Amino acid sequence: RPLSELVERGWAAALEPVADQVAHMGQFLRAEIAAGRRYLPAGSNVLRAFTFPFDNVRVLIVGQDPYPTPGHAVGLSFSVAPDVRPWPRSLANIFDEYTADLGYPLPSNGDLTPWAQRGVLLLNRVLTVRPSNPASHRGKGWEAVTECAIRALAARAAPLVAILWGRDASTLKPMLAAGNCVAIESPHPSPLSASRGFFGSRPFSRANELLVGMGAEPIDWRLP
Ligand SMILES: O=C1CC(=O)NC(=O)N1
Repeated sequence: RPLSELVERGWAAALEPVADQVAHMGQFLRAEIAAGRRYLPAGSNVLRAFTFPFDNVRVLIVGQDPYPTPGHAVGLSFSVAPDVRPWPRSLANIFDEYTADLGYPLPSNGDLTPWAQRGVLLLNRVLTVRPSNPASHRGKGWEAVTECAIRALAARAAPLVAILWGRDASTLKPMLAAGNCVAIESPHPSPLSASRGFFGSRPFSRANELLVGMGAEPIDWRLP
């Protein structure tokens, strides 16, 4: 099943260097189901961030791992289905920093699809997880794929703001040093990290200033 049949053409051209690594992950995920070990998100959502145009990404948000709880992970980092309540704790924290920063009402639901439609790539360093076992798919070979994806967005001769949430900041800043790119970091919005530097980081209106700075359009961050 060639990438072109799983992701947007731009992305498929961007990810040809790791097309094998991608196929190998499909074998891994197949072996996981065979062994009675489901994964999240759903197979159709695993590469979903790369379903929005490679050539339209203005802001890259990089997390760690998909939500480990069944019903949560939808293949856009931090996003959940429109009817999901309560929200996952990372998303609740994000939304509070959202209203602090931008002064907009608390969003209705946790569906971050509007951001994806407006050039925000919602990326996780690792794109699958064993349910109720956080970070369980670290080291399984996603890292090569997300690094090629990040490296490819940086070499793209267009403005990019990277928002590096959590332990992958110092690993990802180097891939993102380029005249057209700025990487801003904070501790992860997860409950244990969020109090020591996520709250008050005002990343959304920082991102916008850096864009307007680079002559590019600001993101409209407004969620219904
Ligand atoms: O809880 C979560 C969900 C996600 O998509 N990305 C993260 O790093 N943390």
